Amino acid sequence: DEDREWIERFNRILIESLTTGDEHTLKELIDPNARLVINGRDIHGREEFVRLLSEMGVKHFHVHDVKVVGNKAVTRGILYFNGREYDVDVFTRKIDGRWLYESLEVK
Repeated sequence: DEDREWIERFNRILIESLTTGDEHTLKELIDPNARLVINGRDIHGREEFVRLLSEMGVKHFHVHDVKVVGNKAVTRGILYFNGREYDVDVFTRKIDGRWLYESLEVK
């Protein structure tokens, strides 16, 4: 699906931007009020979102599937880091022809 391919394209930009600390692109990629969900707790703000995801050292972000609903999407995928696989849900919204990251939950 075109929707899955676009999420994958933005995922590649996201992981590279996190790896290199490209703050300008991260600010364009991630909603300022983004939420990171770790062990069921919502952690609020793009600052902590970036800090904690950068700390993880994500080596690859694989998309399992994508469901688009209007201007929003929920993606199930796998983050690879610490030599382990972590299931994640990723929520995005459409903005000016881009996907913006709104929340990510590590299962």
